[PDB]
Amino acid sequence: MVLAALVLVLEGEGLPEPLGLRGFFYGLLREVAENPFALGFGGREGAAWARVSLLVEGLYARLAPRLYALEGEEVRLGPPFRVRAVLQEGHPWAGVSTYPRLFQGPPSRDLALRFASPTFFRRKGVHYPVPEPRLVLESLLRRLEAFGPLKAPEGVREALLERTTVRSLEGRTLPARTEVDTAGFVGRVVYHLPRATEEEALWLSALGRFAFYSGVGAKTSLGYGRARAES
Amino acid sequence: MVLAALVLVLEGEGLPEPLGLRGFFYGLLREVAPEVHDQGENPFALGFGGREGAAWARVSLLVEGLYARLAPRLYALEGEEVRLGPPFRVRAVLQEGHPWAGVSTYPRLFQGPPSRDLALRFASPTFFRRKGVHYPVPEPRLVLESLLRRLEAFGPLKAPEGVREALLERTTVRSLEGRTLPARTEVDTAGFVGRVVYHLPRATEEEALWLSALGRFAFYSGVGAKTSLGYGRARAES
RNA sequence: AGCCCCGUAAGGGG
Ligand SMILES: [K+]
Repeated sequence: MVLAALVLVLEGEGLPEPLGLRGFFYGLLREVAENPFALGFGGREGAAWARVSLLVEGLYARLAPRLYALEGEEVRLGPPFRVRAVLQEGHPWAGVSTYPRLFQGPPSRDLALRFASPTFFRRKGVHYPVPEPRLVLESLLRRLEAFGPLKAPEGVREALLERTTVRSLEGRTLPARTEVDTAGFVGRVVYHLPRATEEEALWLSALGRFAFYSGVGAKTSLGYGRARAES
Repeated sequence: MVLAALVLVLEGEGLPEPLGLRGFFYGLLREVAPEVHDQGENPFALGFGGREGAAWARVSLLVEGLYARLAPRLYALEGEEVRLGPPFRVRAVLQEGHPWAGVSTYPRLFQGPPSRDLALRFASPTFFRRKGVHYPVPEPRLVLESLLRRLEAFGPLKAPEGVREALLERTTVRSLEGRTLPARTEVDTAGFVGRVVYHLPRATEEEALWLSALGRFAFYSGVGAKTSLGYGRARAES
């Protein structure tokens, strides 16, 4: 029950573009085989990188060999890039784990999340850019239950979606440039579940850990909703 | 009919403290109006601000009776010393000539122009009460409901139920920028300070006028819980 | 994140 976030370190002028990255990824999916992956990209010009998250084993085993085979090779992610390395560790945004390990802990009443790219949500046939507890966490829990081994008990789900508040928020909305008339939140938000039982706190820490892989909200396949947990 | 926001230009050092400022204000009401301390919905809002050495305090009144019964005492404070936490001398009592001073009427809140958009600046920490817990994210419904509720409470008109639905259920966020800051109440919490542009899509012009009115009302009523302490001070921007 | 009270339980008052 492995999960993986593979970082492609890129050599080339310019920066990767979401439509190119997604289309390029879809090519590999056609060749090689709710979304069980997510995409991202980041860094500055000349120090850019792309990332592929894989949320189910079938996909890791299918795609990972195929990302490795591109080391040293030139791909198009908008502009042309030389993939200098495929990283599973040694990059802040690269990692590998298992589902059970998401439940490591320690359990905490608080969950600090950094939103590294514009995050928004589909709601009432509209894109909403505010990182409200219930959105962040329903989104995370929906995917974790979809690809993980556990279904949250109903009381726990209730606690997370109906009870979690915000302790602190810091940030701003930015344009989502692939979209018409859509903004997304960037910055930091610390969520707090009061009266959290140990189990609830555990589930909350797990959702926080899963965010790093699955990301948060809508159009993660375009690199939106890229998030990670912090101390 | 009338809304008024009077600003006390303060002399002395530091800033007013929330609990001291509210203490001071209920001190003044104890003689004219001891009923309001226990009323679940406040016919007023307090505020303070400024750099240190240029501090000011704010008394906002949402019903005429209080203005009548309170304004004279307030004006009488010119020249004299008040305790708003730290002691200050009251230098002036302004209705005009200060950014947070003003007067208007309820009808005049509704004189447009009506906009599908309402940009609010939250100038002091803004937060809300939900399930015995504090929530500092200014969601469309939380803000507009708190404005609308108090408009209906103290004002001459209630919005049609479809306009209410449009405002509450279908208004969204177009832009948000800011951060939470500490907020001392009877219990310590935090609240949002910064700027949010709200947008009601498919708004009828009526709805669009009610939205602009709520925006205008915010200047006197502030937003959310504990405006009695100076929290939720806000105003509409362009 | 916690006390008291209120509350077509949404949110409010101290
Ligand atoms: K009161």
